[PDB]
Amino acid sequence: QPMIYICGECHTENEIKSRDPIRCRECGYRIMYKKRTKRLVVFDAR
Amino acid sequence: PYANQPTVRITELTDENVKFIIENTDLAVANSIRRVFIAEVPIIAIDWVQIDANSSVLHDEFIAHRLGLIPLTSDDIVDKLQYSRDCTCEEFCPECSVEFTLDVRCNEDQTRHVTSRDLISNSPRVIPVTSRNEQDDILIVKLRKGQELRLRAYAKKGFGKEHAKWNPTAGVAFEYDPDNALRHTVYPKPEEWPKSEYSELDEDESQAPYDPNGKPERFYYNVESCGSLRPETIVLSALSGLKKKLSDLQTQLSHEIQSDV
Amino acid sequence: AAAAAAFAAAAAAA
Amino acid sequence: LIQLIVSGKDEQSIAEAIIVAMVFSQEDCMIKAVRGDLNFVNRANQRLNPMHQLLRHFQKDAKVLFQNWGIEPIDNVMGMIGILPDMTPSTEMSLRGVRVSKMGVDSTERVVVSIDRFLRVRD
Amino acid sequence: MIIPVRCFTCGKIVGNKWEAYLGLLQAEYTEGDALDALGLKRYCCRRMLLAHVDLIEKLLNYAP
Amino acid sequence: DFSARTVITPDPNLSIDQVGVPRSIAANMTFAEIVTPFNIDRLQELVRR
Amino acid sequence: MNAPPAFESFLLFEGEKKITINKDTKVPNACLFTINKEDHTLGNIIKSQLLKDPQVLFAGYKVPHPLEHKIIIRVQTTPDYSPQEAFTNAITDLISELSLLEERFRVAIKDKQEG
Amino acid sequence: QANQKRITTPYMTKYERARVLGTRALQIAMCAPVMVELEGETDPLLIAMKELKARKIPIIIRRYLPDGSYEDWGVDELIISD
RNA sequence: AAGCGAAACGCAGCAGACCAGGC
Ligand SMILES: [Mg+2]
Ligand SMILES: [Zn+2]
Ligand SMILES: [Zn+2]
Ligand SMILES: [Zn+2]
Repeated sequence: QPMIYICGECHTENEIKSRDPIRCRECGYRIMYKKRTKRLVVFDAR
Repeated sequence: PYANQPTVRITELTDENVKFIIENTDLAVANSIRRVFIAEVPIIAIDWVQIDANSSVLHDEFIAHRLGLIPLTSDDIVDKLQYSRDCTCEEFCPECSVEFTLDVRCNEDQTRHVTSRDLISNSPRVIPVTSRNEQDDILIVKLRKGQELRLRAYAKKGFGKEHAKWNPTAGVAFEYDPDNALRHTVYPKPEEWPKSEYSELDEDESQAPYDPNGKPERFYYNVESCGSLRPETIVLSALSGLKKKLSDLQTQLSHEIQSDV
Repeated sequence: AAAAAAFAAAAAAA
Repeated sequence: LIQLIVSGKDEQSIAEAIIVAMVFSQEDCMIKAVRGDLNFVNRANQRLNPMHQLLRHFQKDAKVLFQNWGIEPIDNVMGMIGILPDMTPSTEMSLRGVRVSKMGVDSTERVVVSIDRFLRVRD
Repeated sequence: MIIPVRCFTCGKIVGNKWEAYLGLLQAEYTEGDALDALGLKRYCCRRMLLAHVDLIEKLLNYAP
Repeated sequence: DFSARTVITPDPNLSIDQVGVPRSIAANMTFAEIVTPFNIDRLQELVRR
Repeated sequence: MNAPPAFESFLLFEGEKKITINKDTKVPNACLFTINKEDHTLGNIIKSQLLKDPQVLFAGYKVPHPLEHKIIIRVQTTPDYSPQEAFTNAITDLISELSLLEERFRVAIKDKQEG
Repeated sequence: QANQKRITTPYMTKYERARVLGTRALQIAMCAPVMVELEGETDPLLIAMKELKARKIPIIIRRYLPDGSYEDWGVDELIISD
């Protein structure tokens, strides 16, 4: 439910919920990107 | 039926490289010493990264792999630290690792060059070579206004066989018999070849006469260090490492001779 | 070939 | 301990025989395996037999001793099966100098002997 | 897309030489003299500085 | 079934009758071996593995 | 998918012996030393140091496969001597030579820094 | 066919050898009795092979002829070449 | 030899075209 997605140009964390149309409430762009996960992503420098 | 009595004569010593000559020793000992300089000399380097935020144009594995290749001053610390495999702690303790931190964000309009200077370590003894008080700072990644790079790295003790980042040498110019007296090589047109810097012959000559009773002696070296370990510390740590390997092998050997009965 | 063990002073393992 | 071949009837019996053999060996790897609260002096401060105390302690708990004893490769031999620290038999690995025989091992007999003046019994 | 840290062949640090290399070229230096001033004698490191393409500079032209 | 395919590579350290098979292909492919008192032990350990 | 761990070349796996000695049956007074987690760095120095012992008739080393990290050293000696003894002396000799080379290097470094 | 006069070759063919080792190996794998000694042989193939070299395999090869007849040649009567 | 408080619980496929490529 709480999705702080990102916009292509306007990059705003609008909380888009399910059962809704993807649309930036601040600028109207239709393409949205998800934010980086909160999980601990490690990387062996090899 | 015994060992030799080798000698040494250093012809150049600086903070970047050391040029020395070993005489009265076998070619095997000289080559193994050369191999140890590259693959069996411990050094500290980044081996664990946790990217908390990375909005740059370079993905995480690209940054982690970059960070691993940054040389860290390890002159007196590498002998005190231990390997994570033998250490009886967990996580990354101060006795088996050195914690690093990076927190950079491009707020201005100008491109921000994330350099090795931004790598803040908990131990002042283990720091990036370029940060040691000319040479510029190593470049990790460039950032645009609004981008961020925040991580928490850990350095570990390792050697070249595990990864090239743990190689303290930037080139080992190993040479022996500059004048081709032993004829180990056969130049089809010796006049077309140049003279080595260690050659002692007139320009009218191409190569020394053949020596049937000759044996490889007077091995020349040029150990150029990356910066982490001083050029002399690499040689000392190398000889000590190879002597430890032989000591441990002798121990396991005696354990096998005794275990027989 | 069941056999004894003479003197004994031990308990069972876990 | 150079070698040990056990022919126990049960897995529990195998463990008991191995522990007794390890304690009887007196190997340093076993002495260093002593852990927790083990006392070699009773409440009266009298000195107990160290071998019996070690035997009792390792029979109470042998997990540490098995873990620290050591492992060696197994030479494939018919009728001999290796045993691992977790007590499960294996054909490629086994405890240092330990084998288990499924065909049995041979038996008590009294032998006449001669004793000299200095109590040195000879066959 | 960005200058490597070490030379793939030898292992010499080159990551701190790119900015300095560009800083010399704008100063009317020849690529050879610039590589000599940076201390790159072996043709392997010179290969690293003379054949690199700073593509990251074009990737930063795109908004994040 | 019980087949595989991948790129080949030279290996002078193998006899003409030998083939170097990777551990992944060897782990996915199997051979139905019958149980006998001669292999009941090995096969047992391999089953528990 | 199948990249073997880098530490697998030097760290000994649980229960795997560092060195195994096998008596050669083809000729007398010969042995094969199979050393695990080693390479040409030790095989060449031990080979060369063994060749200098006149009581050693054969001294060679080989790597059964470059991907593997083991090594086999064959040593043949005269009847009055022993191959295990030769391998032991050869290690002791290399240790003394490296100890001596280390002290003479420290001295050379000190002399070069002080000038 | 009259066993007194068998016209086929007295040697065992490479195919007959292959099928003999295969079937005998399968039998040994099914816990069948072994005829020879097994000092250090467990793999049914090596056991069947030593049994062939020893010539102690209890199998009869029924060589069919084109006319429809057949000749029963035992593994002990055939001469092993390889 | 030692010795303390003497119940109930490892899925699933379109298929058929056409293109590019591999030794
Ligand atoms: Mg081809
Ligand atoms: Zn928007
Ligand atoms: Zn630690
Ligand atoms: Zn280079």
